[PDB]
Amino acid sequence: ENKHYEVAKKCVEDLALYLKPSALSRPMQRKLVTLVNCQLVEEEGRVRAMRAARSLGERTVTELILQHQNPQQLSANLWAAVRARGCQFLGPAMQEEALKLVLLALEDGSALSRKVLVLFVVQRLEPRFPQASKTSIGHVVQLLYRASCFKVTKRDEDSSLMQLKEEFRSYEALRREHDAQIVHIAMEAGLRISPEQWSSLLYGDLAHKSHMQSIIDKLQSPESFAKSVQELTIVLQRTGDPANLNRLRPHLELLANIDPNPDAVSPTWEQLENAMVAVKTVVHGLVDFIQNYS
Repeated sequence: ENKHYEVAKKCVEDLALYLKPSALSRPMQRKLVTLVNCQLVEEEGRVRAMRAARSLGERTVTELILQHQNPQQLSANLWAAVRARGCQFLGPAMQEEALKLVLLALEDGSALSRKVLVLFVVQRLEPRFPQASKTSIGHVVQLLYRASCFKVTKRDEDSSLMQLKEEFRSYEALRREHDAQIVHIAMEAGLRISPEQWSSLLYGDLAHKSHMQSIIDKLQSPESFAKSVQELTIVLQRTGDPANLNRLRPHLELLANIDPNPDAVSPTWEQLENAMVAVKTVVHGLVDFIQNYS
């Protein structure tokens, strides 16, 4: 006898059919299960469902953006940005040894002109890595300078001398500020990159997600659902949108306007119905788009 409840329940059952008693990613599975378990005859269940739907929606936007993202074009863009600010990243093994060699020189509180510091490193990097040039090592040093690792002392008729600050005289402290500056460069160039891409880019493995997450939390605020939809819009403007993903926009906007905060007003049946319809439409879209286009 309740049209709204029937459409809504109908929408949820339909989405349940994506669950194997692997059409979706595991995140989507987790979040879908949450919505499906919601009891729409109770208020605490209608509320929890509005929250679930927003989550599914925000995630859908994310996977769509990720689908358009080429990691080979993305990394070239990272290093271009780095080089455009005078710095370099020589690749996981090489940077490691170089930062260590910097550390080795200045740990004790030694003070060396930039030129003297570069030579020190390059000399000791020769055996394991002969492609090292005074210019490349220079840029690694400029990287550390940009991250404000050095205390520097002016002199007349002779070179300025550089010391590491007390607080960076360890590889943990040094690598952390180093890694942070390369993120800060990513942000300046307008590149959202994920702890897993980062871990892969700087160390060459998936084992530094946690370390990297900690920095991004410190340097960046997470992007609202709203700003993500705007992000996808632009991509779609640039591609021309042959799958008509832009048809999902009304629905994503509806979902993003759901107030997730816990002081929020419970939904009306209408609002609930519209939300379930919206999330159904969006999720179906994601699946169809992945199944039909690369």
